[PDB]
Amino acid sequence: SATIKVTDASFATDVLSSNKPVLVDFWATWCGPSKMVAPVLEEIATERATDLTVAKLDVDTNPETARNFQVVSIPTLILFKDGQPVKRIVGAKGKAALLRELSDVVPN
Ligand SMILES: *C1=CC(=O)C=C[C@]1(O)c1nc2ccccc2s1
Repeated sequence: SATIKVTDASFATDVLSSNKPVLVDFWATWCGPSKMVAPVLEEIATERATDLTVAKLDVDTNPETARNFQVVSIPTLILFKDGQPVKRIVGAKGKAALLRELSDVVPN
């Protein structure tokens, strides 16, 4: 997987301080509908690798990070730019739709 896995511990280096925008997928190990977005994210990570990084955070095992960023529904996607959560996406989408939301902030 072109996507990366992040934790509470790794979040600051992996996501926050990244000079490249990161799309973070807040998901649950025990939620099946929350895993539906994974393949699409995988396609995106490979296809748009120069423009964007894709990260996956398991809210089940990293509760504080999920709470700090105020994730209320799963799956949730938050785009991080220069350390800030600049974009929040709820309701799982198709690829074209997801890419359209992201284009406002990401080139290509
Ligand atoms: C709720 C209950 C469940 O059994 C699986 C995970 C969940 O948190 C979610 N359910 C849905 C259903 C539709 C879309 C998204 C989610 S998350």
